[PDB]
Amino acid sequence: PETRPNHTIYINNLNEKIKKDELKKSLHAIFSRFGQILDILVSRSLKMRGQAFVIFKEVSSATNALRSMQGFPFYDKPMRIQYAKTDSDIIAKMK
RNA sequence: GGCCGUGUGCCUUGCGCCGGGAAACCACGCAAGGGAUGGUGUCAAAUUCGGCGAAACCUAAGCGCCCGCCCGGGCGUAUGGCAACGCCGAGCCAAGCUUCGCAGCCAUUGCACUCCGGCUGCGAUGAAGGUGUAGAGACUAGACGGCACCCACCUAAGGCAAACGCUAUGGUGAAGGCAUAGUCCAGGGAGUGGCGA
Ligand SMILES: [K+]
Ligand SMILES: [K+]
Ligand SMILES: [K+]
Ligand SMILES: [K+]
Ligand SMILES: [K+]
Ligand SMILES: [K+]
Ligand SMILES: [Mg+2]
Ligand SMILES: [Mg+2]
Ligand SMILES: [Mg+2]
Ligand SMILES: [Mg+2]
Ligand SMILES: [Mg+2]
Ligand SMILES: [Mg+2]
Ligand SMILES: [Mg+2]
Ligand SMILES: [Mg+2]
Ligand SMILES: [Mg+2]
Ligand SMILES: [Mg+2]
Ligand SMILES: [Mg+2]
Ligand SMILES: [Mg+2]
Repeated sequence: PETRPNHTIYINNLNEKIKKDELKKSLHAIFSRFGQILDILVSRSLKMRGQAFVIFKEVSSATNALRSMQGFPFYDKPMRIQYAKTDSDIIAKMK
């Protein structure tokens, strides 16, 4: 079910009524204690809606977030988590 | 209401002729004429403040000329006017179109890094157009207007076709809304008084 580890995590199955500006705040409290968040990519577009990308400094931050926050009911919806299949544009330039 | 004339707008035609266009054919200049100008639905709101320009036409203060000079007059003239109409600067506005948020139904389970799915609904912005521009003015409706679409003719870039060729998203179907069709309210027909020459 889970692919190979990454700096960023893929999140799906979310309530699409919430705005772009509001949803970025909710993640900066629950996941910020698992490790410091560099940047959050969220879009409401048809291809990118109900999806979020959370960038950590180290892999261990996301690996525990994968287990401890698995199936977390978010806005009355079961939140799924997978690893991102590609590195971020800011992350890849540092590696 | 009719007939003639001047001006300005208009189309047809002929001429010129550069500019746009792939072509049809638009745009520009002028002369002459008035034979010819497609259809249904749609939307009715803003309708303000200020500025620039105008032909014929009406008139003759100044000036010029003349009546041999003066007293008078005459003759020309707009630089005075009316006004068909050409327009700028700002504000504003129905529906349709561009974009932009905010709700509402509807689809959607989607791996990004640059924004971006459909609608009906409000609320806003942007472009076109309208208003400003009626006899001082107030209303009402359509259209000769904004929008959508249809019909005829003409072209064929692009797309289609192996091919004679097919096809509008491109042209033609005038202007009049500086009040058009109407209803009151002017003005004149019809008086008195300024200002003016
Ligand atoms: K006439
Ligand atoms: K030419
Ligand atoms: K204007
Ligand atoms: K008008
Ligand atoms: K062709
Ligand atoms: K057409
Ligand atoms: Mg005629
Ligand atoms: Mg009204
Ligand atoms: Mg004298
Ligand atoms: Mg004299
Ligand atoms: Mg005269
Ligand atoms: Mg004059
Ligand atoms: Mg005015
Ligand atoms: Mg008129
Ligand atoms: Mg008008
Ligand atoms: Mg008039
Ligand atoms: Mg009338
Ligand atoms: Mg009188």
